[PDB]
Amino acid sequence: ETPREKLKQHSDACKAESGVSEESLNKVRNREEVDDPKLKEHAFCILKRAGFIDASGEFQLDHIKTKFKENSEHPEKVDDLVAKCAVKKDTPQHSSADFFKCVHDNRS
Repeated sequence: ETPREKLKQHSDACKAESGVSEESLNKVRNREEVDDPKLKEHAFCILKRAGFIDASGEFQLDHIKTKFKENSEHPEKVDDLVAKCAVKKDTPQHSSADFFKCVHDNRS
């Protein structure tokens, strides 16, 4: 009668292709360079569940800005970072990674 992580939960099929296994994501912490597919792929799986972008490819900064605002201790650059980092690309899963990347290595 123990709750198994498998079966339930989401991203069940996101682990198939997006099998980054938190490998490439780790390298993101370091300001060097990263270009992994599973990274951008997996991220898109979270963007949808997060309630940011819709399955029909549609950015929603009105919700992103709010989320990035609360719990941050530095509300002021998010607004610009959102619109600036929310570059509408040819695909949603693409721009998705940009949202979970641009607002991290904003030093250089």
